[PDB]
Amino acid sequence: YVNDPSNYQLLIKNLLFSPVAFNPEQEIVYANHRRHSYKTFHDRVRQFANALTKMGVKKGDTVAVMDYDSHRYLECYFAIPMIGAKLHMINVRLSPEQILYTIDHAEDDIILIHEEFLPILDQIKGRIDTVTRYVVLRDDEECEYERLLEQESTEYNFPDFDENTVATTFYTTGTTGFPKGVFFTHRQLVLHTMGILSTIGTNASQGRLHQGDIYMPITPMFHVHAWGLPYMATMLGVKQVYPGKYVPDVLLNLIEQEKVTFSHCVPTILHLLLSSPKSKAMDFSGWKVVIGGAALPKALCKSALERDIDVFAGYGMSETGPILSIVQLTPEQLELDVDQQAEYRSKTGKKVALVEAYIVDEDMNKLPHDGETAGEIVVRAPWLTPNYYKDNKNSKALWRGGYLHTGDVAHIDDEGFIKITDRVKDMIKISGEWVSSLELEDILHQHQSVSEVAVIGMPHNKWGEVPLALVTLKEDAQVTEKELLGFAKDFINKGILAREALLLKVKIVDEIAKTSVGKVDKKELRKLHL
Amino acid sequence: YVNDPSNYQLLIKNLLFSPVAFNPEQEIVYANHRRHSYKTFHDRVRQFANALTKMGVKKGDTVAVMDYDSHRYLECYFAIPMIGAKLHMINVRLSPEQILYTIDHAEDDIILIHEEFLPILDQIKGRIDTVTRYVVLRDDEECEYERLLEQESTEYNFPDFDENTVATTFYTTGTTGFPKGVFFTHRQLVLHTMGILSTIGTNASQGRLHQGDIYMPITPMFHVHAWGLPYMATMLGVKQVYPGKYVPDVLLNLIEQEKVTFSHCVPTILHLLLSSPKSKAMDFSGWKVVIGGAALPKALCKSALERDIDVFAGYGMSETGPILSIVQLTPEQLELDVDQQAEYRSKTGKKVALVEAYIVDEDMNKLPHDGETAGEIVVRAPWLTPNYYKDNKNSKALWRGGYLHTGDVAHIDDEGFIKITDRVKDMIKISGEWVSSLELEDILHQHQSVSEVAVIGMPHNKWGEVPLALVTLKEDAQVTEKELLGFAKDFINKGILAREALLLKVKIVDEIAKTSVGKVDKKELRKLHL
Amino acid sequence: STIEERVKKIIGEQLGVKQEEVTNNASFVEDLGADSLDTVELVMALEEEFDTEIPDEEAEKITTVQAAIDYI
Amino acid sequence: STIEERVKKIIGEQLGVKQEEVTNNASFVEDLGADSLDTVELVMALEEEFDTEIPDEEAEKITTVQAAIDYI
Ligand SMILES: Nc1ncnc2c1ncn2[C@@H]1O[C@H](COP(=O)(O)O)[C@@H](O)[C@H]1O
Ligand SMILES: Nc1ncnc2c1ncn2[C@@H]1O[C@H](COP(=O)(O)O)[C@@H](O)[C@H]1O
Ligand SMILES: *C(=O)CCCCCCC/C=C\CCCCCCCC
Ligand SMILES: *C(=O)CCCCCCC/C=C\CCCCCCCC
Repeated sequence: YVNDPSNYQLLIKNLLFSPVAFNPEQEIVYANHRRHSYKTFHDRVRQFANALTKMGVKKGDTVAVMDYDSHRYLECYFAIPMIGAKLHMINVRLSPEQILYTIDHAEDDIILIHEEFLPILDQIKGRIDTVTRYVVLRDDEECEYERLLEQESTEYNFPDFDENTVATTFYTTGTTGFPKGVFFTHRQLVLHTMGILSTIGTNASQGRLHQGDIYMPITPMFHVHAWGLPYMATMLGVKQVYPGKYVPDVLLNLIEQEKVTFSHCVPTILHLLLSSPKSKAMDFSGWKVVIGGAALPKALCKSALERDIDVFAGYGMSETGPILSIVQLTPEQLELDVDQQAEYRSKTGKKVALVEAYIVDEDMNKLPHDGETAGEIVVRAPWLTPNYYKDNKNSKALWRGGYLHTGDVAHIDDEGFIKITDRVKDMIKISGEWVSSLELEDILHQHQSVSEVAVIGMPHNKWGEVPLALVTLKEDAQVTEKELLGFAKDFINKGILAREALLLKVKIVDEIAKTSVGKVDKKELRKLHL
Repeated sequence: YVNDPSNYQLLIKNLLFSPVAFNPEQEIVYANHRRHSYKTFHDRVRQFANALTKMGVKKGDTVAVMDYDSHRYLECYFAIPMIGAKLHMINVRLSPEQILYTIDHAEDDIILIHEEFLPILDQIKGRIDTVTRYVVLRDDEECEYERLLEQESTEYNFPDFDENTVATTFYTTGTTGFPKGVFFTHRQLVLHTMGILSTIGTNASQGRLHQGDIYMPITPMFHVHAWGLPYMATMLGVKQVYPGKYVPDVLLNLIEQEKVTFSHCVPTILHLLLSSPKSKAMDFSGWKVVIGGAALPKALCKSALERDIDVFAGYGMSETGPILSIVQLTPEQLELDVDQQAEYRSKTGKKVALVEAYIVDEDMNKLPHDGETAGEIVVRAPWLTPNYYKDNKNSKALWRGGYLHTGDVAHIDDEGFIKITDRVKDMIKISGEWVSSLELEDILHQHQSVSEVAVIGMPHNKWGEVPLALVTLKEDAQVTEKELLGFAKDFINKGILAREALLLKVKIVDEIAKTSVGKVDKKELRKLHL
Repeated sequence: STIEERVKKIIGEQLGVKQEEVTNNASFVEDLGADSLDTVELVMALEEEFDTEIPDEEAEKITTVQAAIDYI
Repeated sequence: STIEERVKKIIGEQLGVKQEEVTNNASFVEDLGADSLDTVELVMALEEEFDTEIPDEEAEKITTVQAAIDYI
């Protein structure tokens, strides 16, 4: 590569070695296991570079990681991209067949696997054919990763290459036949860090990440780069705490002892932490969780606010960096009471710096932003994947019309607040009108004789597809479809036919299939029912 | 494309429209269903071209076919490549998950499927996402293929493009984690037709395919282009008979009525045809089967010769065109008796025109051709796949050292007769010597208390991997491992330790896993046992 | 006497675990080797055999099996 | 009387087919819906229950079930 020193390339090594702030005595904490400083972290990154060079990793190889949230994953987040290889993050929540498919598709060379995921590897080890070496990670001195690092020197000269070389890749298991591979370059990751820091660091007094915070992830770190937060935290040079496996009591103890101030999680983990008996007497009025998994509910937000937590929402996906939007409150909105604040903090939020977002129809006509008109969100940003790896038709459908289709339907306020309604593929098309399933699911869930509600469509001749409700009843309540129909009719504020309740045909099926991500498989339910 | 009429391109349309011989009144027969002449065939090919253009097939699209051996498959063998699209041949014997994987990998646009394979499509139809149209093929007037063709004109001007554009593709299910995609261009197929015609047409008096033959395939036509034989038969302009689904009585009736002279099949089908009670009184002394599936046995060859059949062997695989070698007998060898002729006709054969074949070691040292030294066959030919589709590491391993590795171990005679011993991955490495498993399997199968024999290896400290035998016993013969050991010791003509029988450790497992191709899964047996 | 005995039977049936180890104290999770789906389907099979009508709202707070056994 | 009755049971067990339709006349194939592997494993289960020692060499010529039933 011709360096041309006047021509600057945006690389991850510049994130590590040219940070906003560097305190060599700041700590990196692996929960109750290890502690070391940023100087030791920078030495261990160079050692890992030396070891990877020894094993024969070139500038185009792939290294796969199957680990928990730890210091080792943070070291892999840096060392592998700086060498020039791609980091493949393996989703350990997928089925072994899907994991094997992704390993075969990415063509990995070295696999770093924790010893607790060895049973998963046991049933797919024969049919791999690409991996030459396996490195077993342990939580004690028997770790092979530690043995390989403590055999190398802490000096290394990291190369300079094009900023458009691929840095990371991972596979998303959305609505498609096989997992789809997204990938990002060095420039995209550096720009994502810079943009999100400029957006959420410059906030006046609410929900800001600054140089005095203490960061601990509660997001599994193999999904979307843990929302790019480890990169931002390393750039700020703040204290970082890694919990490992997520156990509510361990997490609460870590929050108490380490004085953690900034975290990110999903609504289920937050509900578990707030409902834990150990959390009732524990101080929370310094914590700044951001909820970005999916659809932070208003009641959980209200409870968290009553526990005096700076809780706010954010939006993203695998193809988008991920961060596209964050809830930011103007300083007049912190004077509102708990209910209106909870309503404001549950929204999707406003788009972050350098992000263009519109709502369109199937003809891509850019519907108005009035707070009522709903269409699919299409975005442009400096950190979007250009296509799916080794894919053409899905890649073409992803970037239809010059914008990236997120597959989500939302209405945007006049002031810019986005409110996501539901997915594109979950739409309910009756005759010539367009309604969501999530609001109907919540309305039927408000009944006192339902546990989980699933609403899917059923084709008809005149009115087209009509909604159908699948729920599970409650104790001593053998309430048939007529009772649920009457309860739905008891409501108000609906369009279409009277109260849009003329072809509901509600049913009750005992078991609802749930994917490996915990969500219900609506396509499988459709296949089984119709 | 710039035509440059002086610059000749080798295309399949030249095979169809510039044949060796063209008789417009020669027939094409679909078994007891339809009959039409070569003129009608050429009209229907142009009609199919018109229909494919109407449906929106471009010069890079993929059309997948799930059919039996019929006139429709012969029409697809021509019309789709001439338009410029790739023909994807789907193996209907694979599991539905493998079929779905191959459909997703090849990214097909239109699927032509027979109505009897609809249950297979039923369980994978949801997770496809690439196919836009399905065409259902039937054996009556209700066929949608027939309805689409009889709505078009019989005039079409076929384009001229580069001879290196891909024409066909199919997926091989060999020893690897996922099916591997091989592909061929127009030039390779035309050259394969020319070369095999030059090799087997110029034979003096035995095993020659000429312009007076009647051809009927007994090979499923979706495997390796049916060994390129439909192309050769169309080039010769001979009468062609297609049986459809393979039923021994139907096949025998077709051979009697249509006066079939040339066929190709596998040893199992030939054994079924010879053992059928309908075949005892039927004349066979005009038939010229070529056995190329795998390892034509000497006893079946002897029985076929006693029934006065010109039966001979041939060698090939998915990556190789397929034809690499054919058994050709010099005119002094037709005076030998039935036993020596059977021995000669069971061999792999000599390499065909324009084929270079050597046997090498793991260091690629080109072992001598003495009839005893055994190594892996590596070939060069004008019709080999250059790599696997969307694959790098397996592609690199396929063309190691500048030759294509077939994965077969053989010894070559001084006069050129090749004798395949067994596969590379089935090798038995004891200490520092190299022995096969197939001869041990046959020796143990000669016992009077065995049905099927499987011989696989078992690692040891000093002698390395040692052989192990898995068999199923016979009636009222509870013969333990000691009896089988003694029977093996009762033999002679073996090297290594005495008679290479010191660590056999023969066992008896009831059920032997068998792949979708009818062969035993040795890797799965190893996984279950060790 | 007999009711509590057969609740140790149900959760042991689908997960292939013997009745001596599987008791009132043995929870819905860990020792049985059940995931989220396995646990909810065991909770359902409880009512598919003893004819209760579990809403999963009592299951949000029971994590010892014993709670359900006595709940019956 | 009783031996022939229970041979109609075995081949009906694994393939989930009732004993009235599945009889001596009903072959190892077609009406049962068995593949090559299903047929050979039914032939094996015949000896795993009635304690014969089938070599598959008698199975190369039996294609009616009745042949095996009487063979016993
Ligand atoms: N703050 C949010 N509110 C609602 N849905 C969200 C939010 N964040 C993420 N999602 C959803 O999670 C999905 C991410 O899918 P994936 O590609 O698997 O990461 C998005 O498409 C959104 O539909
Ligand atoms: N005439 C033959 N004798 C022995 N083995 C054969 C013969 N023809 C083909 N084979 C085997 O069949 C295999 C073809 O594998 P495939 O790629 O699935 O078509 C070859 O690799 C050979 O090992
Ligand atoms: C489970 O880890 C969820 C991963 C799948 C869905 C992606 C979630 C969206 C990603 C980020 C949300 C935006 C919030 C970013 C927080 C930035 C600091 C304020
Ligand atoms: C089942 O159809 C077998 C397909 C898989 C293995 C490929 C078989 C090898 C192909 C051809 C053998 C060579 C004989 C060619 C005959 C030419 C006329 C003499």
